[PDB]
Amino acid sequence: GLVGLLVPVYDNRFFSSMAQTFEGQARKRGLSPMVVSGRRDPEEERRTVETLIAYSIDALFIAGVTDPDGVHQVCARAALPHVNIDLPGKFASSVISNNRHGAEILTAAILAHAAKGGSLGPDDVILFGGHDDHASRERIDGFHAAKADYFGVEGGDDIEITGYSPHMTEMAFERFFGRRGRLPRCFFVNSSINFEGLLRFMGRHDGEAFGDIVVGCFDYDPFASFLPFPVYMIKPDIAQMLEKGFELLEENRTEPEVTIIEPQLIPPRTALEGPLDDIWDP
Amino acid sequence: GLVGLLVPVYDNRFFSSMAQTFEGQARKRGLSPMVVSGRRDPEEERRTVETLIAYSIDALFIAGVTDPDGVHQVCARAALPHVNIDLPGKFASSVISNNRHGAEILTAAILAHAAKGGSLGPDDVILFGGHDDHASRERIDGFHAAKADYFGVEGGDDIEITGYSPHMTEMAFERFFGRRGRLPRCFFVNSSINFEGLLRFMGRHDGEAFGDIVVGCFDYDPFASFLPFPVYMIKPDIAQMLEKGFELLEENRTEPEVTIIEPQLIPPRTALEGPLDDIWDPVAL
Ligand SMILES: OC[C@@]1(O)OC[C@@H](O)[C@@H](O)[C@H]1O
Ligand SMILES: OC[C@@]1(O)OC[C@@H](O)[C@@H](O)[C@H]1O
Repeated sequence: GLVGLLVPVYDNRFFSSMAQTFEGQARKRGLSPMVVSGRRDPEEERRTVETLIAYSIDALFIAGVTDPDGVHQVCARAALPHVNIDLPGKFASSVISNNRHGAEILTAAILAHAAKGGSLGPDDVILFGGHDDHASRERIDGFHAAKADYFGVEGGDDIEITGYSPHMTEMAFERFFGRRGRLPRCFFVNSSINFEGLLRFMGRHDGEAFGDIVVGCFDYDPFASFLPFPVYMIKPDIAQMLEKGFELLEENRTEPEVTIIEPQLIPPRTALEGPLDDIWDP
Repeated sequence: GLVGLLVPVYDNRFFSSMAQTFEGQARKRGLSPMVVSGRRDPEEERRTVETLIAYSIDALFIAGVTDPDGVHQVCARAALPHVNIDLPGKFASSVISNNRHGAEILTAAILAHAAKGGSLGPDDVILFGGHDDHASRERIDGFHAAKADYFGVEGGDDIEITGYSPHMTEMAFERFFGRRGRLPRCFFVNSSINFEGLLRFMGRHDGEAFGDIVVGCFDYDPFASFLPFPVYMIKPDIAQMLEKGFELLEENRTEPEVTIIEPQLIPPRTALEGPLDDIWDPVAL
């Protein structure tokens, strides 16, 4: 009963939390859980799945792959049950978080917090992110939706196109800080990995107070929650996503179904109880 | 060429970065890397490897397991190449960090930083953590060595014994906050997993002043580095540990050898490059 979870990286705070949740859920099913990395490379993702098929894994969870179709064909040729997690696929059923709604409540929350510091203008509210993923594009849509309702206007240049990688995000923060002289008063970071780019930027500018900023991040991390600026985070319901990923694998419907799970807004300085219960007891 | 890394949990920041480093090195070796968790339970650790053996895994990295010897006996029956990482085992080769020395330099750094705010007394310097773990005992020893050298005295009553668990650590900070009315000016947190307990404690006491603190944590995380209070972190050279872990897998020498890798002290507000390079550049399909 070997079941595999395919993730882009182990180092990611969201995917690392998913792997912990996945292992426990698989353990309760009596399955044996293994995690493999696709390294966000379609060829690597295909080779990794082929290796898992060669080693006779029973089921695969496909989480955050850049190419869902190529992975599906490999699983289909091997007749290996697979469900998409987090990022949708057309051929197989997908369980994903409600990125648009999560971004909307996140943007509304950081807008309300920043406004307590002083009235805002649309040029004050910026998103660092990208169009490469359905989740990322959905996040910009929720972000624009909350801004449009708040300001009553839309269509400003509020998107700083940054790559999921922190280095491109760091350069964006460096570039923005260069013309404006400050960080935006209210800004949205697309991912926890993007958030690392902000820290790289901040480390380069020791001696800057960065006191006027309010930040909203997709993905949750207790350490990021307690950062010296107020940080609002969206925590996806990974457990429900995996629970639906399971049971969807049991079920034989050929028709692909996309199931959307509502995320939860996390206020600043919140340290939540984690998936590891009594694992770290002596 | 399936090569496995066995970790206690996926969620831990040290083990998650280790899995990232392990994935890259294994890929360069032309191996196929996969990670499994032992949940710090000896029976599940052994049962997990037994299953990997049944599926004919080629090599295994044993990282932070509660029962290194029992895992070794399981590997030995299958003649499966294995090296212990981070936590030593007597029967198989181990690559471990220099926990005692890293703890010593960590304590010296936070002592120096805390002292710059005001003279210290030995009761101001506390450690939250400690475990039957070899790393934990070595860390407590390095902590005591640095305190004794600084103060010129020892036998202070400065170790708050907690499991790795955040909840027990949170209770430890809570009890300390009850007696003192504040957090200690200088304290050492054994693990990044313990560190969550400190955040849980702070979250429980919103609007309450904890006092001015300097914190040293073993293990490194960029977010934890940038916490509003100064956090000094020890970063183990995970890349070297795994490189030494490989090739130790290649060698057929029966004799167990423990290789000690020096960790690096990280000052507050430091963001590293990490083990992920180019992975997050856009694919555009
Ligand atoms: O940090 C995790 C992340 O960047 O991964 C890629 C996206 O699918 C989404 O899960 C996002 O949260
Ligand atoms: O979180 C990692 C850690 O705290 O766990 C206990 C030890 O294995 C040691 O590696 C230490 O780094």
